[PDB]
Amino acid sequence: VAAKDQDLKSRPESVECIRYNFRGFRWLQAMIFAIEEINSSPALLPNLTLGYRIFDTCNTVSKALEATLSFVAQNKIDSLNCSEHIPSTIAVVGA
Amino acid sequence: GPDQRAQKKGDIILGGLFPIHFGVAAKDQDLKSRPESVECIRYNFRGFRWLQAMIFAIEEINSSPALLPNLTLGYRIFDTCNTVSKALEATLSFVAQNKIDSLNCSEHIPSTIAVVGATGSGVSTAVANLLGLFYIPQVSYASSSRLLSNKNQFKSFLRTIPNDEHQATAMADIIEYFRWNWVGTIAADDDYGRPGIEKFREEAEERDICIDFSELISQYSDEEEIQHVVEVIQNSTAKVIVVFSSGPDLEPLIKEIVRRNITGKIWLASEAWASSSLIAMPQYFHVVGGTIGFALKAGQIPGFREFLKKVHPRKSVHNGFAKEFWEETFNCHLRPLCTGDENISSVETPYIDYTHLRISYNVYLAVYSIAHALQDIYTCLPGRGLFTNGSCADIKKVEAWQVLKHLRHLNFTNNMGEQVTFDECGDLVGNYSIINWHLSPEDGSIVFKEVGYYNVYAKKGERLFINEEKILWSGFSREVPFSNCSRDCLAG
Ligand SMILES: *[C@@H]1O[C@H](CO)[C@@H](O[C@@H]2O[C@H](CO)[C@@H](O)[C@H](O)[C@H]2NC(C)=O)[C@H](O)[C@H]1NC(C)=O
Ligand SMILES: *[C@@H]1O[C@H](CO)[C@@H](O[C@@H]2O[C@H](CO)[C@@H](O)[C@H](O)[C@H]2NC(C)=O)[C@H](O)[C@H]1NC(C)=O
Ligand SMILES: O=C(O)[C@@H]1Cc2c([nH]c3ccccc23)CN1
Ligand SMILES: *[C@@H]1O[C@H](CO)[C@@H](O)[C@H](O)[C@H]1NC(C)=O
Ligand SMILES: *[C@@H]1O[C@H](CO)[C@@H](O)[C@H](O)[C@H]1NC(C)=O
Ligand SMILES: *[C@@H]1O[C@H](CO)[C@@H](O)[C@H](O)[C@H]1NC(C)=O
Ligand SMILES: [Ca+2]
Ligand SMILES: [Ca+2]
Repeated sequence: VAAKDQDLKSRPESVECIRYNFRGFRWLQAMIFAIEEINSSPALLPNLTLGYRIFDTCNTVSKALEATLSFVAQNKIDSLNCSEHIPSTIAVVGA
Repeated sequence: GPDQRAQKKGDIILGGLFPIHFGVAAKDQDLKSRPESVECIRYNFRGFRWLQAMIFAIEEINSSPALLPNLTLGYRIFDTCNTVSKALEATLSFVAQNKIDSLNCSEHIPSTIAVVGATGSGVSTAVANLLGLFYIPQVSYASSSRLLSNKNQFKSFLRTIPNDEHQATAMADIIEYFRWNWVGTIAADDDYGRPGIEKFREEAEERDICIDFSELISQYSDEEEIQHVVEVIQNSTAKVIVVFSSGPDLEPLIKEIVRRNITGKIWLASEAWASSSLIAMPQYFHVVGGTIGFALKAGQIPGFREFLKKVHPRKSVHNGFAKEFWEETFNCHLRPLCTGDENISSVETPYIDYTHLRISYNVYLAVYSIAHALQDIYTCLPGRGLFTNGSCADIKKVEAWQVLKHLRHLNFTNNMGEQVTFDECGDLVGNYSIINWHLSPEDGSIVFKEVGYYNVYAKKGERLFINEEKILWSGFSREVPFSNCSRDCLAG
C-alpha cells in the first residue's frame, strides 16, 4: 500500500496499493481456470455451477479483513442480529 | 450481540471486554451436527472486579460537572473468556454501524466511540485489527506484548500498562545480580510469552548467561507435551527457571510438577502469574514457594471498595453479570435457593479479598483517558484545533477518529497527582515492584512480600534494587542457592 501516513486531521480515506504483482494475477487466473475446468467437466459435480468472488489483499491485513467481512455478511446478519441478495460463500482460497 | 452483557444507555457509548470467565469448555467439535455455541466454565472474580472498576469510573465521571457536563456516558460491556472467538463476536457487535456503512437497517444501532480491552495479547491483537479497520480507539489495561507497539498494523491501539521489554531486561539483571549463569526458560505459546522470552534470551546472551532448555506450554496442552516439559526440567541441573506465562496457561504444568513433587527450583515469575490465584495456593508451596516475581504500581481509587460491596442480583439491573456472580459466590441457585440477603463479606473470594489495585487502576485510567480526550474535544477554542484549518470537532457529533486524534495528543493529570501521556507507540512507562512468595503463619495462605523494585527511569545497570535480607529462598532458606553449571576453578 501507499505509505502516506495519516495525521487524522481529516476523515481517513482508503489506502492505495502501489506496485503491480503479476505473479498474484497468474495465481488468480489459476483459480478461475480451475473453476471453469470443473464447471465444464461433467465427471465432477454435474448439473451444478461454481461461482466466485475474488478480492485483492495487497499483502495488507486491512484489505483482506474488508474482503472477509464481505464474505461473512449473511452469517454476520444471522449471528449479530435483510435482503437475500447476499451470496453465501462455501469456502475461501487464501491468503 | 452476545447475551449476559452489561449495558447502560447514554449520550456517548464506551465498549468493554473483560474476562468474566477463565476459559471456555473443551468439548471437541466432531462436526457430525451443526456447531453450537461454546460455554465458559470457571468464574473469574478478578475480571468482575475490573468490570466493576470500569463501571465505577463511568459513574464517577457522570457525577462530576468538572468532566463532560451536559453529556452522559454509556457502556456496553461483554465477556471474552480469554478466547478470541467470544471477543470477536463482541467486536462485531461493536462495529455494526461502521461495518454496515463500509460494506453497504435499524438506526437505533448504538455506535461505540471507544473500547476498553482486552486482557490477553492475542485477543487484543484480533480486536485491534477489527477496530483499526474503522479507526475506533482501543485502550487496553492488561495487554503488554511488544507486538502491539507496531503502529503500521495497529493504528488505534493504546495502553495504560507498560511494555514487556523492561521486564525481560529486569529478569536478566536479577539473574546477573545473584551470580547465576545456568538457567532454564519456559514460556506460553502465545503473543505474550514468545516475544518476552526472546527478549530475555537476547539480554541473557548479552550478560554472559547460558540457558539449558527452552520449552513452550499452553493451557490446552496434552499429556505428552506436559511430560516432555517435566522430563526436560527434571533432567536439567539448573534450579532457576524463567517463566513468561499467564495463570491459566501455566496451571497444568505446575499441577504435574506437584504430582511428581519436584522441589528445589527457583521460579522467576512475570506480571501475569506473579499474583495469580491459580498458581498461588498453599497446596503447591513445596514447589512454587519462594517465587520471585514482578508487580505493577498500585493505585488509589477512593470509594471503590464501598461500591464493590453494593453488588446485588436484583438492585444492579444494568450489570447482567451480577446474578452469576451471586450464584458462584454463595453456591446458590436463583444448590440452595438464593435469598438475596447475604453479605459478600461472608464468602472469601478474589472479588473483595485484595491488597493493591494495579490492573483495576489501569481500567480506571483508561476510562479517564477517554473522558479527558472527550473533554478536550468539548473545551476547544474555535481558533486553534487539531483538525483541518484548526477547527474543532462537534461534541454532539463526535466521531471515533477524532477521539483517536485527541488521545494521540493527550496530557492529563491523575487523581494521585501524576502526568498521563502516551508515546508514539501509544505506550505508557511505569516502575516495577519485586515480590517474593512467603507462607502465611496464621491462615496458611500465600503472602506477597515486596523485596525490591525496578526503576525504569534510571540508567542501565542501576535500575534494579533488591533487599536479599527479605528474600526466603524456597520459602524457608536464607542461603542463596547455587545455579552454575560447573564449580568455579580454584587457583593453580
Ligand atoms: C557463577 O558464575 C558466574 C559467572 O558469570 C560467577 O560470577 C563471576 O564471579 C567472578 C568472581 O569474582 C567475578 O570476577 C565476575 O565478575 C562474576 N561475573 C558475573 C557476576 O557476571 C559466579 O561467581 C559463579 N558463582 C559461583 C557460586 O561459583
Ligand atoms: C519509581 O521508583 C523510584 C524509587 O522508589 C522513584 O524515585 C523516587 O522518587 C521519590 C519522589 O517520588 C524521591 O523522593 C526518591 O528520592 C526517588 N528515589 C530514587 C530516585 O532512587 C520513582 O519516582 C518511581 N517512579 C514513578 C513513581 O513513576
Ligand atoms: O499481554 C498479556 O497477555 C498479559 C496478561 C496479563 C498481564 N498481567 C495480568 C494479570 C492478570 C491476568 C492477566 C494478565 C500482562 N499482560
Ligand atoms: C531424561 O533422561 C532420561 C535418562 O537418560 C531419558 O530416558 C529421558 O528421555 C530424558 N528426558 C528428555 C526430555 O530428554
Ligand atoms: C515432597 O517432597 C518433600 C521433600 O522431601 C517432602 O518434604 C514432602 O513431604 C513431599 N510431599 C509429598 C506429598 O510427597
Ligand atoms: C504534560 O503537561 C505537564 C504539565 O502539567 C508538563 O509538565 C509535561 O511536560 C507535559 N508532558 C508532555 C509529554 O507534553
Ligand atoms: Ca482476554
Ligand atoms: Ca488471577
